[PDB]
Amino acid sequence: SQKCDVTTGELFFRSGFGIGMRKDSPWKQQVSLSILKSHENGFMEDLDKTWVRYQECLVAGGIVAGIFLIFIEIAYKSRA
Amino acid sequence: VGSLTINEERSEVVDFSVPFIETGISVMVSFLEPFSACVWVMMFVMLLIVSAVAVFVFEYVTIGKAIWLLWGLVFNPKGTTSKIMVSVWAFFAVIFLASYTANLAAFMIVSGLSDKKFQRPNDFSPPFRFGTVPNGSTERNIRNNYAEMHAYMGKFNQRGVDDALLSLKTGKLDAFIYDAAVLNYMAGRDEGCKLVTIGSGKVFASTGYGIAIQKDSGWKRQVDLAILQLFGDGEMEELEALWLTGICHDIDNMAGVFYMLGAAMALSLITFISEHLFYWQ
Amino acid sequence: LLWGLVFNPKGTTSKIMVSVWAFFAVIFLASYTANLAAFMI
Amino acid sequence: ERVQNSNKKEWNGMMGELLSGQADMIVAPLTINNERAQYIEFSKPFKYQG
Amino acid sequence: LTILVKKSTLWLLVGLSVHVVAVMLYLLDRFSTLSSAMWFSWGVLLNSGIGEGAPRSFSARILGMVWGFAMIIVASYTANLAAFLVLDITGINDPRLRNPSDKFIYATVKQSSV
Repeated sequence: SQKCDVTTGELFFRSGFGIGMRKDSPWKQQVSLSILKSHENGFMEDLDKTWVRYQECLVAGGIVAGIFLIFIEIAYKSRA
Repeated sequence: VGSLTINEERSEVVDFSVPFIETGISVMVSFLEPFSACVWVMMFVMLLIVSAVAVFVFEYVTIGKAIWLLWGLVFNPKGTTSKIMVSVWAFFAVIFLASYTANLAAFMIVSGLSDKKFQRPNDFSPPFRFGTVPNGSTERNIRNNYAEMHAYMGKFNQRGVDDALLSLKTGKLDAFIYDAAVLNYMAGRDEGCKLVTIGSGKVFASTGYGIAIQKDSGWKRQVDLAILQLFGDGEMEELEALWLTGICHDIDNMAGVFYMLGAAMALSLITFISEHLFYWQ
Repeated sequence: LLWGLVFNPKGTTSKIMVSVWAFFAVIFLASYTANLAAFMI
Repeated sequence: ERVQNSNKKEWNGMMGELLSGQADMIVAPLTINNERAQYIEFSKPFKYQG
Repeated sequence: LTILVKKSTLWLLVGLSVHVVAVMLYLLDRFSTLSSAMWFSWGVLLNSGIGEGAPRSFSARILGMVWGFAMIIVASYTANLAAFLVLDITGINDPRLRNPSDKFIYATVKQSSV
């Protein structure tokens, strides 16, 4: 969409968008709740507009033949 | 094991450990003028050329008959060379008309409604006719998020999914708000191709489908690894290859001509007014 | 002149006949061009 | 990648760093596989692509 | 194994345009053969330089030049004949077979191997 030079085919494998962290991070409950809240309060839609809105993507020969033919007919009618 | 749309509160109530099948919430609802001018400018240049040349060949009914005959070249003397010019540029006229007929034969071969029609309170050009289910998370989400739309929607309650299907199918209702992925299976279910809303790929929610287990047990890590493997094995693609199969998978140009006709009419009228003035000079 | 109807007086009704059968001529030429274009596929 | 030395299959990059505890958080476009998920903790994904 | 199956409003508006053009132009000409003005404008609408005489007022000749209206309506109905005219199930596949209906009828011969 930005650089105008195209994707082909459908979504050949369903894929997600994950995060990485160390084990025993028990605040990930409230992290996933805030994920669902951004999904709930439309903040994901704010990011959606704010970034996905950026999508962008014979004549001359006849003329010299006529300039020959005019003198041709000039000669023909001055002689006949 | 019944696939549920994951909100906060279902994660509050029970345990979720499953890579979910993503979904969202939607609502069931029921030119030839870049081609002239690029030819026309070279055509008028050629017209000026041939008019000047045809005046030059008869350095010997004149000033106005000439350009009229040039326009009548497309609109199907004694100088034989002038008739040769007529012949050559009439061949030019017919080849240009043939290429333009081929060009016109070559030409011969709603997502932002959620705010202006539905969130917009109390008015559309028809009155509001929406659709509910008296359960589920979609009703709750529009309740706690869009309570104006919730009040406008809860006026018309439906006793399932097929009641709304036949009401939208008969056109008795205009809108029915539901989980969108069931409607995407309904895209692979209906045959009459009065089918499905916008189809832009954008669902107006981002939730998933999966399994609820008990919180804080000795549980089911291996089933999570196995379902991620079956995802990675393309067995979800096998499953949609089983079930998710599908079926369904003027006036303005005339008025635009007539407006230019009226513009040329006004141009000819002021031209006639000027020529009627021009005996007073 | 009947052959020149396709190949593009004082009786006004004769000119009416000319106009109507010239419309016939151009609609028959248009349908035959559509027929050969159907043959062209 | 499997290490060419004796019987080791070791993550690299950000995942080798978080594996070595060189990260509290890794934010990246991550299609988390089984071999990623069997070692780490992670919150839920939010964008779904193809 | 295979499957055997059984084998309008434009004309009135442009006519009003012809009528209005003829009466307005020859009224402007008579101020500063009206049946013939009708017949002349009607014949040049029909893609024919009709009769033998151009209007001696050059402005009506210019309006005959710009009213290319016969040519563009020729172009429009040729586009219509490009559009309205010529322009426009295997048993291995789904559409009416793997999820069939009773409007598509099935039979084999009884007491056979199929």
